[PDB]
Amino acid sequence: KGKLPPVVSSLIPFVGSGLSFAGGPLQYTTDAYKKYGDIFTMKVFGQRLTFLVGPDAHVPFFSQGDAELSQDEPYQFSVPIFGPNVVYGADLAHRNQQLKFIAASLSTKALQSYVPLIVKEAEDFFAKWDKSGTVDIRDALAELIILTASRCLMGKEIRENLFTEVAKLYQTLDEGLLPISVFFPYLPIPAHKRRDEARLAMVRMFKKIIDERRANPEVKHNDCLQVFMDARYRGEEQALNDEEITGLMIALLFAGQHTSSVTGSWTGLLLFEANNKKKFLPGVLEEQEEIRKEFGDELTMEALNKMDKLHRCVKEALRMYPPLLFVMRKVIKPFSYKDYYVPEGDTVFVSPALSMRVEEVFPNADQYNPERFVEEDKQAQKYRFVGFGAGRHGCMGENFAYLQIKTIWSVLLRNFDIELVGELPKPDYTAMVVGPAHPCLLRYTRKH
Amino acid sequence: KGKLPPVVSSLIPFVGSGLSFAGGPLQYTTDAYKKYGDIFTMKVFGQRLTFLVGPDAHVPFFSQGDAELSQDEPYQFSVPIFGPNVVYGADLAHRNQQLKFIAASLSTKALQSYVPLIVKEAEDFFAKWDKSGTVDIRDALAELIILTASRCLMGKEIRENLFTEVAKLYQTLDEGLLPISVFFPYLPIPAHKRRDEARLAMVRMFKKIIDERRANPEVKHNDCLQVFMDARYRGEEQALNDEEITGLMIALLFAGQHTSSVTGSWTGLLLFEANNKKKFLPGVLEEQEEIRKEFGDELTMEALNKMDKLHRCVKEALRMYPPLLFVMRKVIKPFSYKDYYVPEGDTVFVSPALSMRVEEVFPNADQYNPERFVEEDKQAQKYRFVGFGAGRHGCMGENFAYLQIKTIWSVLLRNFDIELVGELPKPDYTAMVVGPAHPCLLRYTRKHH
Ligand code: HEM
Ligand code: HEM
Repeated sequence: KGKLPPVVSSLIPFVGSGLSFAGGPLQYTTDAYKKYGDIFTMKVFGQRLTFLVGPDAHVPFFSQGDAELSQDEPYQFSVPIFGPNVVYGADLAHRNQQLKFIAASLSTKALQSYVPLIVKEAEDFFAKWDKSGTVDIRDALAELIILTASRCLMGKEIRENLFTEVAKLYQTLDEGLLPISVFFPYLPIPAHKRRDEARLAMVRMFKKIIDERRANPEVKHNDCLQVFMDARYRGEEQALNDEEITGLMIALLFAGQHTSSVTGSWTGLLLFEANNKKKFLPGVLEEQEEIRKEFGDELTMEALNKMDKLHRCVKEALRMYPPLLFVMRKVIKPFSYKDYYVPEGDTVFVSPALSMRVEEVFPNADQYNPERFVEEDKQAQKYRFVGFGAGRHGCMGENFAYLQIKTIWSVLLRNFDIELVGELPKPDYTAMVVGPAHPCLLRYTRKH
Repeated sequence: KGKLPPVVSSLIPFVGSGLSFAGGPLQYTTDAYKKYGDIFTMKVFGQRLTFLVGPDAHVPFFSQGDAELSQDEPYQFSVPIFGPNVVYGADLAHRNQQLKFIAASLSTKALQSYVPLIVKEAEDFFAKWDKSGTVDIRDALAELIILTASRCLMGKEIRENLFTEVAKLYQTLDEGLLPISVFFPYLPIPAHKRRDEARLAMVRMFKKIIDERRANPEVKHNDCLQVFMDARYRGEEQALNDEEITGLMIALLFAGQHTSSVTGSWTGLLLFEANNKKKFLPGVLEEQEEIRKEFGDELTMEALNKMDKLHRCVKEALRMYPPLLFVMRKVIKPFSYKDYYVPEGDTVFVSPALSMRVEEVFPNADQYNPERFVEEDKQAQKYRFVGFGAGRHGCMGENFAYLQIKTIWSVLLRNFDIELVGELPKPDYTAMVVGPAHPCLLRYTRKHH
């Protein structure tokens, strides 16, 4: 008699990425780990989500590669943000090489350039503070780091002229990453129109700067933008076009900003708390002076590399409040772990947050002890500390992140003396990148 | 194979309520309407999502009742917000009775009492403003409407003693409603732990106010709290307990606030855009002049209800940028509409946004024309305008809303010259309730003479 109305589409989105926007179920999963042990599963919309906790369990996740574990489906939200044929928009062939061009742009050689530029940038930034006040370091370090990134990662042109422009465009891309945007990246909604618009505006800006530089081999430049122009595929008359270069710029910002920003923020919020400051700031300050004795007052990479106690405080911030809570992969080729079997199609997760609160790995995991890392430096077992992931897809910007954040905090330890305003912040689980919840306040007093 | 590891949870939640937190996909749904006509289905994770567009299609949605269409599944997320055995946390027996008390709290009789309170609050609020400047109208009216609502709904005591406390308790409860919260409302995450604590806190506070009123029993209070204290279920005639009354309060706050505050904001942002002001402000003012001349400078019920041209400026805001984008039901019993059959278990949507952009109903749909309702109000055909739903579960607050927004824009119009700053805001689809996007700014200057 009467028919069904027309079906327009049948959509079955990848559920995994929803954990980044589930509002921080670190509670619910710590329970599950403590009842069922280091491997366990959750069915949601008929999609198996298997979790891997602590070192042993990590091994299948981090030790395997692209034939066995896929990054494509979890990171598919990033394709329209960076553009087509860029990282997770490019076929495997092209992507592995595109990572090589990033790896080059952040190699030790490359950072040697950036360290003077990162140092000036921050010494100038922190000059403008008064003799006194109170300030939200999260907003502070966010400004600073976006500055520092434009200088190092986008060259001198964009930095000193067009920062405001680039800062707003980035802000629009970031504002185009709603919770829907991980399940339907291409859904036509105003936020995604605004996103795609700002992305093209970023390419425009970047064509001008490339073309200006196309005309003038008269200079060679010491920044990522140059590295991306000098990069070529295997054999190919294919160099990297304007869209592609821009993409990798945007991905360097998207990975760069928030993670370094919040970790920098957490580093200081934990150190200048009352109990922590008594126990750990003397260690840290002696070190800044002992570094001054030998190397001088200018911060160089040689000197930043010797700040072990400061490093350990950053790393302890990172251990306790990791900024990315879950890294994930779709299983292309099943594996075994202890008794268990993990099928094709599963989505495996490792949670830095969760794994670095395991007691048999990190004694007193609920408490701030940066000095715990003098013993970790003796353990040879892999995948104990996984804030920066590991294996072949682990964090390429790790040293950058440590240099940026140690520079920031060195310059603040030299010039100012600092106390935390009231209670330590609890983490804000709204956004994809977890940071301390505003307002995150630090009293600064100078010293002549 | 080998041993599958411990599955600790298998869940398939109700997918439909996720459309409320989907970035405002009106584009997509409208592409689908224009291609497939006025009834069509999308599947997400297999679940059928059937949409009904325009007035013919609206009939199966609004004309049926609780036997045929269910509100349980789509409003599931709201249970932990209001509390247990409250509204969608209660069975139909107890729910429709609850809805019947709520209706008493919003009747023509009750509003007669409230309008003096609504007016006083508004005049005092705009009396604090400087000679001139710039205000964010939505921030502004959201503050006024919460103040006004605590007076009228929660009563004398709460408003003039511990406003700051309920306001931040409401803020917590609003903050425990994340996109994850529609799919999994009892997930133990900090935001839900903080929500549950704030709900319980509001009980405790309302136990205080209730017990002190009961020990002083001979006192008339004109407020929703009184009505709910005097309400009794059928047969047994048990009094509503402390947490049930608190629940009904929270539910009225969660209905009243954002929808009125955004609509009120739109009412003024549209009216004062340069073209729309040139075209339509003359008549609003001219209306206000004649009301004063006839009624005196007081704002009573009678004088507001005579404000037909302003009422249309608000009704038109609502037609174009309605705050609730989708109302939905779960089909208990199949039904036929023209050629078609919608089955048991489908989820049916009507989108006030979509359905009031349909040209065959609203000529020049994408155009600001308050005076369209001179003609449009004389239409015999039901379910044409649907900003407030209709039928069994249409908005019981329709009149409070218009009274509150008309009161607001009366005070503003009589006391200031107003201008819009730069671009008319595009709406923001990143909260559940949809409003104009910040910064949404009006320039003001008090009337000189
Ligand atoms: C505290 C700061 C940071 C943290 C915690 C962090 C964390 C991580 C993690 C966990 C991964 C692995 C993702 C996965 O395999 O699924 C990763 C990958 C990566 N990170 Fe970071 N990161 C930080 C800073 C940076 C910075 C500053 C940059 C660049 C300027 C950067 C660039 C990258 C890149 C390119 C990868 C991709 C590696 C690949 O897929 O081969 N990161 N990061
Ligand atoms: C501009 C302001 C408002 C708009 C646009 C609006 C819109 C709506 C809509 C569309 C519905 C139908 C929901 C459905 O069918 O599932 C509804 C129901 C309702 N509204 Fe409103 N509303 C507004 C103001 C208010 C206010 C101020 C209150 C109370 C103080 C209120 C209380 C209710 C109640 C109790 C219902 C439920 C009817 C039921 O389930 O039987 N509304 N509203």
